[PDB]
Amino acid sequence: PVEFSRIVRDVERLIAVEKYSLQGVVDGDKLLVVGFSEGSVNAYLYDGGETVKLNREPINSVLDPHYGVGRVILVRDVSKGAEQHALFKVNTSRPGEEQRLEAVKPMRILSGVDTGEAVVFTGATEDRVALYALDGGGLRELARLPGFGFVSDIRGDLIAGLGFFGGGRVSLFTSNLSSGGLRVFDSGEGSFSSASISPGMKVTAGLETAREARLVTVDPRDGSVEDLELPSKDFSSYRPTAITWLGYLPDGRLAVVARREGRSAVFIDGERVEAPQGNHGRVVLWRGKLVTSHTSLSTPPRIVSLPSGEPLLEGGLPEDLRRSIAGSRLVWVESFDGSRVPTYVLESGRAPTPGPTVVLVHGGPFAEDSDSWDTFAASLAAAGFHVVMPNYRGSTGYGEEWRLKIIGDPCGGELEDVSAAARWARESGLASELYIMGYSYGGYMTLCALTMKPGLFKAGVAGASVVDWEEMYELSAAFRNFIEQLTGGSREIMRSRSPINHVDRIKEPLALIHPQNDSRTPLKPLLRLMGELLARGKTFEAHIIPDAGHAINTMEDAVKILLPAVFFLATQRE
Amino acid sequence: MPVEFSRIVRDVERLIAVEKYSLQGVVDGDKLLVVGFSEGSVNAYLYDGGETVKLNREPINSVLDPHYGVGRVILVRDVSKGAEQHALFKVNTSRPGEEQRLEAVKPMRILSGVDTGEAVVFTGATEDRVALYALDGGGLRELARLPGFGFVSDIRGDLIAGLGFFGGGRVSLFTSNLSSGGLRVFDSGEGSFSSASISPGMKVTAGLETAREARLVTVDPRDGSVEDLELPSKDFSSYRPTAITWLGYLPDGRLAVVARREGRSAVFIDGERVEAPQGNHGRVVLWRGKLVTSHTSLSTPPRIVSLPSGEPLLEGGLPEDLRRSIAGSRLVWVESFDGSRVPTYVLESGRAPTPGPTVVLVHGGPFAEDSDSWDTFAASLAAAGFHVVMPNYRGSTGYGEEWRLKIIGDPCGGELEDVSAAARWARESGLASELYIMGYSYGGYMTLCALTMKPGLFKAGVAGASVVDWEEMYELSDAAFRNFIEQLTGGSREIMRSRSPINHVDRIKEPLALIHPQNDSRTPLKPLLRLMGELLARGKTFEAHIIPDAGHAINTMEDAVKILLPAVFFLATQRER
Ligand SMILES: [Cl-]
Ligand SMILES: [Cl-]
Ligand SMILES: [Cl-]
Ligand SMILES: [Cl-]
Repeated sequence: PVEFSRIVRDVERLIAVEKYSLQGVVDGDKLLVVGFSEGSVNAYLYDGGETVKLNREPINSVLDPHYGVGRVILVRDVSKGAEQHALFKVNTSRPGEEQRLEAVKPMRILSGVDTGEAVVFTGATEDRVALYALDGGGLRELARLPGFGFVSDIRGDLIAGLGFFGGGRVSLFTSNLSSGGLRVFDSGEGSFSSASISPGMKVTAGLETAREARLVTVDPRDGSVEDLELPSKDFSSYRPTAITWLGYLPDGRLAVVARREGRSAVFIDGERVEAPQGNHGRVVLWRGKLVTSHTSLSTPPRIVSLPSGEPLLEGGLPEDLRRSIAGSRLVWVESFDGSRVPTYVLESGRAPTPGPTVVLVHGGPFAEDSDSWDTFAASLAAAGFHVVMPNYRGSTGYGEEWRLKIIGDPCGGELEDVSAAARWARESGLASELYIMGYSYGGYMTLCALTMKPGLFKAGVAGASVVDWEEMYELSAAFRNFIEQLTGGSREIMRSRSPINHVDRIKEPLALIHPQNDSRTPLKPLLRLMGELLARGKTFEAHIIPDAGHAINTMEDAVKILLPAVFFLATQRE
Repeated sequence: MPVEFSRIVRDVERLIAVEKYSLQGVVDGDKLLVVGFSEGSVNAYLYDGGETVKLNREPINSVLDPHYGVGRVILVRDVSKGAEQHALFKVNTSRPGEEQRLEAVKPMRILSGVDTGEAVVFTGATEDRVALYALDGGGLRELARLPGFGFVSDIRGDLIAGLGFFGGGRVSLFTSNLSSGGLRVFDSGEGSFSSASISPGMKVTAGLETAREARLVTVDPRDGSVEDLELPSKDFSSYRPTAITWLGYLPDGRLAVVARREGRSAVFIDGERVEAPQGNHGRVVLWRGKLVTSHTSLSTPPRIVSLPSGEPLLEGGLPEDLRRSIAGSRLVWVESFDGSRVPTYVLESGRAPTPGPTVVLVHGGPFAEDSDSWDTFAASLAAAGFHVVMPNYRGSTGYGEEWRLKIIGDPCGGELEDVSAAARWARESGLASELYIMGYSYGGYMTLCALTMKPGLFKAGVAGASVVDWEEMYELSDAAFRNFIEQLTGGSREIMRSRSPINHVDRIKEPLALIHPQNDSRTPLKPLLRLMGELLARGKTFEAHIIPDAGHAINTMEDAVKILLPAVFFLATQRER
């Protein structure tokens, strides 16, 4: 019989576990870390096995400090739930004492850096998006931005950042601290992902293309772009597809974190440094040693030392639960047309082999299953399910060709990909029985699978799903454009690939989890689906929830959204 | 401030899992036949000498009443995933766990039955009729068609007696013959029959509930003559019961009666009162010369006890912590809109201050009652930090025929005023700091009835397995349930319409939580989907949980958790508001 209170207890601990991000080095030589829990967030100084809390009430984030600055700028929402933020300064020698920066009116704070002398940030109001500089003599608007924009780095008087200024791409920009203004460097056929200013006052940037990422140097004096050449060739030989973060360390070396196939690697002046398998955040130099953040499908975000990978700060889980979440691995699953589908697998320590296995389908579809911490997948492992996470075609992270294969073919090839992953789990000896679970586009897939491939999965869970493309099309500007694109402008594809037109074929129990009042995934089509299921005597469960937030932060959110799915699946295990 | 979810699940889990027992009879070689909720589902057991043996394999719904000593048991099991199309399965008491399906009986809604050992006699409902059946060597025979829901009470020789809801919410007595069939119906101008058993003299002894009192009568089935029955001890008559729960003749010819007043029952043999544990008792049987009954109370889950010692033969256990979350129970008489006094049980949470969060928990039926009897819902609420108020609105049993029959033709009328008065009482008495409403089946109907007709009374509502639309429900129901809907609404389509909460959604101003088993055929789902469309159309907030492969009669651990947990969670969240 299902141990319900165990599942809720575990889901509780996985939601509560503290999660850490590295922000920089301050106060001479202390780590600045932001720690997150149950969606609640604080700022800490770390040094030598101990933390000190800097803020009082929960915050939203902090600005990027320059190495060594004696203060930290907290960003905090001014109402509870509102886009308007205010800025609060804390001296690192007087933690817990906050001085509100009254010169900055509430607004949506998008990013920022604190040089120690000037606070430079981007913000959005009713009027505009702007770059601002706050110094001792008050607030100045350096520039108005033609879109959402983010400060990456300041060195001397030169400011660099990334802007979403049109054409579907991230462009690079620069400004001056003293004179302001804006210069935009267009990314051409790629997008800039990160930027840092060299001692030579060049902007080094990560340029992501259709295929392989490029490290480039951009001379801000003339807009010239050249591939950057590093003293060690490890980085180039790695052939990354994306660049997560880069920055110059105080001693002038360039730190870069790049990734491919859902895992990242750390490089210093092109030379690779050993790091724990997974994904890494920013790298800082601290008392002569290198420090980064780490996360994986089995490891909540934490701070590690390199190259040992020893944790400095990590949240606590009980011995019991840590052992439920075993290692993650990547496997390349072969699909119907021979194309290989990169699929992350998370093994449960609480399930034998072969054992119950969930194929957990990501939303988007323009998104990626990477080797990074996921409350959903971890909850499944804790409840005694292996989790299989396939990057079906349409996914990001593997080049433009793979992403664009979904166009005109929803519920076609990408379903074969998902189906091949399931097959792979059964025949590899991992799975004794197979389930499917997914949210948004993932829920659409779930319904797509149970209709077009009955007898493949034992049960399905569909969250925030879409049911009928044609009805959705006529009810939706932005989403109508998207639906047109995805279906190749074909009403025949809208109709044939809508699961509500094939309910008749479902042979397996289905669990629907849906928001009561969200215009993005509306409820009306789901009631029709439920009427159809009922009329045809199909087994189904439904949980309809008002006022769900689109991300699992708190225990409340988890209970509404995640818990019923895990319960349902545990009962299907009969 | 934040809802302690893991504590609630744990407590709810234990309160559902605790074993519960019901006494069904005596079989085989002087063995108790017991139905237990145990190991997570409803099962049938033989008890003898401090051990049980499980008779069935997969969970069952119930079993037929065995005659003393028969060598077999008839299991009743839903073969339609909750929709209550039942099939019958025979098990030889010497070969427990081996089931032979009785293929001559097509699936239908089994309402009751008795197994003489030679013939299985039962009542059932299909789409087109309610009937009395006999299954014997000659196959399946339809002894009679019944003009409504009907229940077999007893068989002695060829004579069959039972109770039938054959109109006006009155319960009549009927008889039939095993060999020849047919139907004879005996009405009372004074009241309703509640129970029946055939004497050795081939008279039917019956409990007759009148306006505000009950008593025992003898009915000669050869001429319909009714006489007050004279017992050798006067304890029973001095008790002045208001209702008669059960009666039966034991093998040695003594007459066993269980009668109640004010939500507690007493046991009588040939009129003489027998010491029994305070609460409510079920059937009495004679076993190894001693008397055995079932017992339950607001603090004691259903268990089997020996009388008069009251020593348990079978019971489940609760941890002390759970036991203490129920601080105390009491009966209070709440005054309603018309001066009628509404007997209302109150369960005070040990985990809530006074005044504190209080749920008005409305019982189903409506022909049923909140008594000093175990209630998983109520105990769960007390555990989660809610006082529970349980009003016996008009329509309830346990307080005379007049009180029961006031509901006829007036659903969502007076009985709502009764429920509303109880809520009022809890606030003004100092018990309640805030008020919630929660109910299942007719109780869920009342929840919807309250939130539509009395907005602003409750802070939030939970409606489980609810009635939504009497008309649509009428079209969807089987013979028996269609007849019953007719009776409750006084045959008025105007009442069906005006008293259906779906026609008043516009008036709802409070958060509503809907909980429904998908395959329920007493309270179907289809009208609920429409309600959800109505709520959505009218801009109301609500949450809904639809449970798969379950109908009205929840018989597993898993179904129970999925139906009860969301209710308690919802209410605890409404509290942190
Ligand atoms: Cl790891
Ligand atoms: Cl589990
Ligand atoms: Cl038979
Ligand atoms: Cl009364």
